[PDB]
Amino acid sequence: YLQPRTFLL
Amino acid sequence: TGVSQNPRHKITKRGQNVTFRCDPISEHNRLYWYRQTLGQGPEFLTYFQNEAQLEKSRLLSDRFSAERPKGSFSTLEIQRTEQGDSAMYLCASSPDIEQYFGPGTRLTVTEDLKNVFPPEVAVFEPSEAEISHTQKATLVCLATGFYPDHVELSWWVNGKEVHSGVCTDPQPLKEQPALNDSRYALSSRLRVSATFWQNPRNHFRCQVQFYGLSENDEWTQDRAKPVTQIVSAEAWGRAD
Amino acid sequence: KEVEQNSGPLSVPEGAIASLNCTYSDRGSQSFFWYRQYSGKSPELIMFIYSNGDKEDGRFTAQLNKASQYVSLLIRDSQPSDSATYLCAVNRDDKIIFGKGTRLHILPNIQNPDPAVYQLRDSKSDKSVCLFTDFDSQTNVSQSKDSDVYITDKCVLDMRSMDFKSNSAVAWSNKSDFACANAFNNSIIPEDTFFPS
Amino acid sequence: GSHSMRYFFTSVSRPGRGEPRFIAVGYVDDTQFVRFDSDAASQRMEPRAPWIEQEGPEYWDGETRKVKAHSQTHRVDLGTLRGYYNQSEAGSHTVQRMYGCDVGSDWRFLRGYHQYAYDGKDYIALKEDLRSWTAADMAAQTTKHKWEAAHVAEQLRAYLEGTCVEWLRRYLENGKETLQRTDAPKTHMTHHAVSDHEATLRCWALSFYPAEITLTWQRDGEDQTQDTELVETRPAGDGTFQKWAAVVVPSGQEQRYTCHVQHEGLPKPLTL
Amino acid sequence: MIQRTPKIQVYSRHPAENGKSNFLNCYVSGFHPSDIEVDLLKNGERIEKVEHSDLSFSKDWSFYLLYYTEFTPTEKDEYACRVNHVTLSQPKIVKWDRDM
Repeated sequence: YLQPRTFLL
Repeated sequence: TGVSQNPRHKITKRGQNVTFRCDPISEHNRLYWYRQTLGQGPEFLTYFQNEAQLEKSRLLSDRFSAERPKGSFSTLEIQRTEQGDSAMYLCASSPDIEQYFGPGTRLTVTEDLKNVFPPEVAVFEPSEAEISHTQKATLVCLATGFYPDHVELSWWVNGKEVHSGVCTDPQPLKEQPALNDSRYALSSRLRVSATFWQNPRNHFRCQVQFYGLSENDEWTQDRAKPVTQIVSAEAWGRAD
Repeated sequence: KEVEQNSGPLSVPEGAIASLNCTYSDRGSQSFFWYRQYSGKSPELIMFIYSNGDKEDGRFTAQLNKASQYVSLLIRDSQPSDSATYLCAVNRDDKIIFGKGTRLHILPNIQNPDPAVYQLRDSKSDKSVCLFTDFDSQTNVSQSKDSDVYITDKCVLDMRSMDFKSNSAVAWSNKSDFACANAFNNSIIPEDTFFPS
Repeated sequence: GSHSMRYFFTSVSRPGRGEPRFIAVGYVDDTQFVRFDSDAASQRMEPRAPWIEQEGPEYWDGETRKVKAHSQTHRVDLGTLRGYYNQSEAGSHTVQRMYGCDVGSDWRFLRGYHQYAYDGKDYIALKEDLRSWTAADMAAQTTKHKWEAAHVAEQLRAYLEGTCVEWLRRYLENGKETLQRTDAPKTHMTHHAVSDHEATLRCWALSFYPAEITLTWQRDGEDQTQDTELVETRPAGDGTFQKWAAVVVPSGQEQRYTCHVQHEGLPKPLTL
Repeated sequence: MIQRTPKIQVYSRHPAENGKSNFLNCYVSGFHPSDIEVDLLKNGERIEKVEHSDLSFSKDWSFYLLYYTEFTPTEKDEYACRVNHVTLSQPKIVKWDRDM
């Protein structure tokens, strides 16, 4: 189950 | 400093096209559009990451289309506006998830620009019975006959805007509820000491800012063009 | 609904504890916010919470329970500037989904009610208005069954008013067979209500 | 015994050949169960183990929606990192990412990980305490400061301590027969002679699972890590693993030497 | 930009038994960057029906892949793995020895 949030570098 | 939006208000004849603009915080890679109607939360419309539109609300019509060409400012456009489009159109930007909103664009879609009327403003002076009974004096202001329903009411006493004692209705009421074209009314109070009102040197002004037609708009009738304007009414103290 | 908030306008006395809660549908959410929106304005963030438990910040306490998918906000010592719509906001992927909002009304503690109905006449001199004022915070005003006479609700007060405060409502019509004695006869008003002759 | 869930992501810029390559792969322990490849026909997340196929449409639409978001975000990252290191658009560059959670025998959270590499070297990593970042260089500090300001760690920790643990547990129960098995190694030995003076012997460990194992050599008890040849553990292709170890010593005298296999499935350390 | 030359192992899924079908494996690992070329060869001619696992990487960030093909070993037939990678001056060929 992937992490639903993503964070830009 | 902040998210900016223009126009802040906008009246549009049903069938015409309208375009809002949103200037986000320059470092925010993520930009969002929401729609909000009275008594409800912001409804999600679309989402941009840099210049790419990543998501769109599954219910959004192909009359709505949003763009962010260079990953900076954004525009949202409605084609063939109908009455159900009237709402607050909110822009928001974010570095990651926390959202920062612009001040919105408030859109009104009406069948004819001849339904747009400014307010008539009247001040009513304190009752003498209230004076002798409580030693305080309540002035009432009544903005009536206006459309659409957004106006801003302030009180000015001897040239200075006052808040102490001021009590304005939160939302306007409809004068002809069994009609879609209904014009609105709005009330406010200013309460002072009986002694302060009994001084004829004292000047009380109720000021109502109305948001109406732009300068571009085509006026078709004999009456004055119902543009964005301020309407005031006043009273002076009475020693009696 | 993806985000559900407690229904109904909340009315809480100046100085009491107001309390708002919220549930969200998707267990995989990670970001949770409380936003405040004044009546004619835009949502403004007041706090976020990301871990289970309590977050305290001034007069505000947020609680988050991930196992039960529950978000709360407690305001102690409520100011009149706390009157606003409170929006619960939860992430769905990298966007925020808002609940419908809960309206909070902070009531002035009216310590010497004196409900009276005053007749005011215009300064220019159309209509004239009846002013119903000085009632306590547990009176509510209902509209006419007259379609020709209009009634505002329990006058909301400017949030920067001082020294002493009070509640009001006005009513107005245009025709000669209209008096203040029977203006609010479809609302229920204290027996002691002053009707000056 | 301990268990783990990990996701592995690779993003490769294709200078002058359009969109970058994105590969995403997910493991439970040593068994791959999902994959997404930007080059493949489907553009969905795809099953790679039998026990994940039972998940329904909402799970697959959701994992697909998220894998495309990871993709979009890594595409932006490749541009950002080029800008950070002022690299030209002529070169191909790789961002790699791994995150996931371990649990113990009780299936309770043991550790979490969340780390990035750029062009093979460490870029930024979540520390063991799940509250701070190790930034490798001055460019990675720019990311560290962005992520501290936005409280990325706390959100990450919730995923890794809750959601991740939770879904690993679900997988371990649905893949019970596959995932919670232990395959003892099929041992044997081979004997050859390169010459008359020195002959070679090879210890063999086959068909075992999980992949963890140790092959050591003893000369009446010592450890002969001289003249030793250990191959990396390797996949057989059927879910099991292989490994072998061989040392060359004087022919005729090879029972002073003995090979000790140690693996979880072997109750006591088999010696040969 | 670090570069890492691949390790390469050619081998069969099951003990090699002449006549009986099996799978020939080529395991390439420890390499960086990820562009790699891997062919299985039969008497020096590349086998077409080869498939590979999904690209992944190890703790040290180096990549690994598994290429594999269905094959029935014989005594005369020679099987090989051919790998090419930016770190190789020439393509590396590793022949299959059934005792390794």
